[PDB]
Amino acid sequence: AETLDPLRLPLQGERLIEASAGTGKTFTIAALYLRLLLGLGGSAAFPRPLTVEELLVVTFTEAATAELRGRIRSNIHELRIACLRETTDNPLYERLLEEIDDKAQAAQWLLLAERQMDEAAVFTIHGFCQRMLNLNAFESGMLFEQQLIEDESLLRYQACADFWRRHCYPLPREIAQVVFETWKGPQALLRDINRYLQGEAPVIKAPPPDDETLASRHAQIVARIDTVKQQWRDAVGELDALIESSGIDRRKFNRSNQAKWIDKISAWAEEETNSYQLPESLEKFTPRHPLFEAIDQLLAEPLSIRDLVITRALAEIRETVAREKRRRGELGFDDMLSRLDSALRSESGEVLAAAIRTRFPVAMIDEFQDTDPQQYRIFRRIWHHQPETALLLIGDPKQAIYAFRGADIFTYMKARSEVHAHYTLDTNWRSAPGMVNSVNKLFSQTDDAFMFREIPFIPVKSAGKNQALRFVFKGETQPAMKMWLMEGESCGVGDYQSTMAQVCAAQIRDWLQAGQRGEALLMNGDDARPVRASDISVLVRSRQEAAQVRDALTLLEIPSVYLSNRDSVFETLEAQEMLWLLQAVMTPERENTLRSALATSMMGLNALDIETLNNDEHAWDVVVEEFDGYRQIWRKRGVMPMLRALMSARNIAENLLATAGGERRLTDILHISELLQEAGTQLESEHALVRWLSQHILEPDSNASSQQMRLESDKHLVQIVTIHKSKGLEYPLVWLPFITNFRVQEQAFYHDRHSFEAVLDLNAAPESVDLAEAERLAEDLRLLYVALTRSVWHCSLGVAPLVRRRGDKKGDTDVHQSALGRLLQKGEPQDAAGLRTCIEALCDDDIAWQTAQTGDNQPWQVNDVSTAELNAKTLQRLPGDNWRVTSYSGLQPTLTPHQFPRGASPGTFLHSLFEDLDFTQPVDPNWVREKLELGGFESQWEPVLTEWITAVLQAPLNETGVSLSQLSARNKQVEMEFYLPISEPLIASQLDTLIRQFDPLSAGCPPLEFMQVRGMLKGFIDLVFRHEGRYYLLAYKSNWLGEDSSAYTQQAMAAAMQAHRYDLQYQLYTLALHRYLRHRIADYDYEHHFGGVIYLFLRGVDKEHPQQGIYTTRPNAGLIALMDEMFAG
Amino acid sequence: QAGKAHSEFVQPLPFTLPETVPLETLQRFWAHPVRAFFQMRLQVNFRTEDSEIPDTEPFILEGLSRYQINQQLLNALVEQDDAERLFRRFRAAGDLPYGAFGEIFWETQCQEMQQLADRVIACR
DNA sequence: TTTTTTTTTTTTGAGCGACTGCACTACAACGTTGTAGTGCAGTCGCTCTTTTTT
Repeated sequence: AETLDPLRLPLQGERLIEASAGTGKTFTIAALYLRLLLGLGGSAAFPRPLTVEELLVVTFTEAATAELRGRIRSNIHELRIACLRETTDNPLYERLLEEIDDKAQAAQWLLLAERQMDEAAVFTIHGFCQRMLNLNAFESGMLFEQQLIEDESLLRYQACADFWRRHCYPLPREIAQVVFETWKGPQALLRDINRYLQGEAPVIKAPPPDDETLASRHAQIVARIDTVKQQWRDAVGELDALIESSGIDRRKFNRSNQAKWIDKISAWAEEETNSYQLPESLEKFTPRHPLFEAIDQLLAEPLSIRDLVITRALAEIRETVAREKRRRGELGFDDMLSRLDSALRSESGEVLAAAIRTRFPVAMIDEFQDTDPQQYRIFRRIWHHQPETALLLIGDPKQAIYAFRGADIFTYMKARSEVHAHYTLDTNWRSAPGMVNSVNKLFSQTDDAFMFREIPFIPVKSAGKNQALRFVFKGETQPAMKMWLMEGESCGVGDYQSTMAQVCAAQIRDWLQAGQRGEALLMNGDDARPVRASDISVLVRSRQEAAQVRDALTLLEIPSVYLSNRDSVFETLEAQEMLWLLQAVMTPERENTLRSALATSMMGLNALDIETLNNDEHAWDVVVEEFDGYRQIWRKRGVMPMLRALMSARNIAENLLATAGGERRLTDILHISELLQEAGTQLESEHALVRWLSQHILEPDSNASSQQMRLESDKHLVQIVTIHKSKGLEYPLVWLPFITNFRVQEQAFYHDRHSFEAVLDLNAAPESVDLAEAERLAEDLRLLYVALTRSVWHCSLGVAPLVRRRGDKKGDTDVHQSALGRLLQKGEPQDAAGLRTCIEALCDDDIAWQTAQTGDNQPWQVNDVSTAELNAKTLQRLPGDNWRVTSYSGLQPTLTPHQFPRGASPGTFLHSLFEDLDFTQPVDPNWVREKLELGGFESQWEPVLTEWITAVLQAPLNETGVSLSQLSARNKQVEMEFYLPISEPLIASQLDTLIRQFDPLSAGCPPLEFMQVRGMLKGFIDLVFRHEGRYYLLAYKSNWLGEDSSAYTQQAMAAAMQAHRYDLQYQLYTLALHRYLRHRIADYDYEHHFGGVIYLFLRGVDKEHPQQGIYTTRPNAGLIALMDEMFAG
Repeated sequence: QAGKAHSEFVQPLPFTLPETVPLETLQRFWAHPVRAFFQMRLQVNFRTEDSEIPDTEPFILEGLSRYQINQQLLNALVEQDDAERLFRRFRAAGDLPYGAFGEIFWETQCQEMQQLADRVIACR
């Protein structure tokens, strides 16, 4: 391999960058991005400079893509400034400025890149796949709009239940007994095949034929058992073998156990005494008859129906899931990869790949260790050997720890075998040189420490600026790696975990006790920093050992946080307390729910307070009254106002903040309140939110929004973090108590060493188990390298002779089966003394060891400080006056029009019919039928309605007898919208008296009450029309429910005007029309031009009665001027 | 930070022992003393919501339904009754799995309850 | 077509693998008795990761 320079990398063909742990990968990516933008390199440069929308950057994590986009934007801005200034403060920027000859064109290109930075092509894998599926949908065959689903487990369990229904129900008893012996239900089958249903479907070694069912396999195994039973029945009654010292003389009793065994073939499990009838076991303890060899051939392979059922499940459930998602039209995360791989698998899609070569003629793929084989197949389909396109796979094979998620190191080995060039980053900028030398010493003890030929380890180099980092103690300079060897011959699992957790807690309390006095320090050169509780971090692998560390650390009065805590907030007691509080708010009448909600820890009352609340009826009455007020706030204003009034009146937030350990409870209460407010806006009913909260309490499913947050940030806590959640982070002091604990893989799912394909062996072959255990050990070694390379100043290890075998003292320990002992014991099985000598053999200035001491002196010292005085500002006045733009409504035989349905919708339908219809032309019946079809009314009403409409049109509405047919199109104006200003506060007492002074209809009608309205008033006049040089107004009222006879005279219409208070509306209409005719027509007089206001009741117009239906009113011509003076100012 | 903390819930309450204390009260006390202090002295019973309807038929038997089936099978075998009639009664209600798996479950539960009844009715 | 009320919980790990006790015969030392290997049965540790994609 060679070293990598970002200004000398040839960007042609395929290149493989191996960025080690702690190296500047994001800086090298930004340097290569600037190199691709400016087109630098000379002979090794790109043939043409590319824009921002042509550089494709692919990174898995979304936060990594956002950080890289922000860093590239900052680098573009800094390089633009340095090119405009011809100077910089960075040496790489200095060499970048020295490589270019021109400055103005480069500055213009960097300015265009800064302006086009929003349209940068830096996406994720699934985002790029979705964008390529939506862009070229024709060659791929993708829908334009699809619905992504987050959780796929429900449809998978439904398809597994359907498979168990259609396969396990019609089986007979002799097959269903074996099926029940294999799995209890479909849940066990789904738990077995859940690692194979997701992702790429594996290839099954030696699959069953397609015509073999369960009954044929059962009959075959029954015949195979019956042949051995027949051969035992034929060769019974003889004994010719020699009696050995190991062979006891009770074997004839075992033959008696085989005499009663052959009764029926309804069972499936043979006797263990056939193991006594093996020629290979009897010879080791002379067998000549082939009955013993037939018994050994029967016990050579296990008689199991499991593989055929697993194959049928893997053939049926994935197909049913894909068919259901194609029927519903939904899509998944891996479905985009599968669709793009099937599109590139086709013949036309290759041309689509050329379109991708037209789209982005470059690719920089970050985090290539987390690469599915579909992704590498796509990237080989697009960017294998085409000219002018470059592929840059920037990754690290020593960090591939996501094999549980779907990643695979054999894909990386195939990629390394396919490509030709390799580049590596030499410098490490994170840790001290002592830790770097310890890592380069531990992993280079033997050859091929990762046990694979294609994964070589190279010694990395430390930084020159960080060579003075020292974690100093009270005594002297503490070394980098301190392997705490637990003393003893053989120990269990729980006892070893407890002892190493106690040793780690003792070391933590010693570092915190000496750190607060200025003894234990972190020294950079001459600068020093005391070690707080946030510096020490414990790196665990599982949740049980994390809880063990937290329990062993909280005993010594040391608070610790768990960063990998993904538990839901709805699974705590605070969600149940909030549910009880909401049930007491919704139903405050029943005292049982209110008493159960008041006694919770959220309220915080003593038993004496509850007793006095049960005894005093008046205090419970006050509580019921305030809970009814809370229910009123909850019904009017929502969830968060009710919760804030409850937390402010009861003052429970101050009591929870005063109580030690109640801040996490308060943050959980606030998050539950935020989630209840987020879920309450999407629900109309009030009990539906309570049912949703009870369901989410009963559903422990983990969403990204419904997870527990960090309780506090100001107070420093010991951060426990798993190894997978510690990838890419940084910690000063790292403790690894359970780095020697290992787990043996039992299932046989491996990868071939030649074809690099996933091979699932359903039969229990030892070669597949060994090939899976080798990959498990390689994964454990990669986890060890990830956990080791996160410390900066000091790392501590917990070593112990751990024995996974059930024997306590067998003379050998299983540390060679782990990842640490394979480097300590050089891959050889040894003892505890051998492990101690292998630890003491590699003793340097950076690597030391000490024995585990069990002992505690004192927990800690608080050393609290006082808080300064603080106050809150108070608003002096009201925030705003009553300014609102309101309207008039804000200030307030068998077929006949009398039998018309009275409502708002028929009123608006008749209003739209009178608006849309022309008054000059006669009414056509087919137009009325089409309008009734558009409205949705009955068709039988149409021939009576049109003659009623013409009866309305034939009736004149004027003091001279002017009909509606005499009005031309230019004279009429329908639905005049007006805005009327008012700058004074509208007093109802000063307005109603001014109305009653002139209007004769205000004799009764006690005055309405409304607030002071200052601002604008909206209005919609129905019709304004001129005739013989005089303007007139017309409005439509059509409710008229209480009248069916001819009683709608002028007295009833005046009573309706006084009841519905249409006098104010007509007066505002006259004022608006007066202002409109004053603004529009020059030389305007109110008495000369205005004629009156006509109200037209539609259901009151009769042919024989011209006066019924119409209502003509003229103002006194003195109220309008005073109202204009009042509205003006 | 000027608020009072949460005081302890435990407080000495006045209580006079009555004349006639029934045996049921002592049994409910010694079944759970903290629960009898909560739901009888201060009448505070934390009422949890009932469980939702499951989405599928019961393929396995575990929990309260298995305990009720075992209790009824033990009360049936203590009188030497017909186990097949109770099997048909529990199968007609749908509480058992369909087909052969319900028969296997009923057979193993009948074996366990017969092993218990051979000790129960030996000294009854 | 009218209408009546009611307060009680219960349950849940088992197969894998070792330790030790008791019996039973095989074989050599002194027909009978002590030493050794094996098998059956009751009792006890243990144990079931990691996470993020619009």
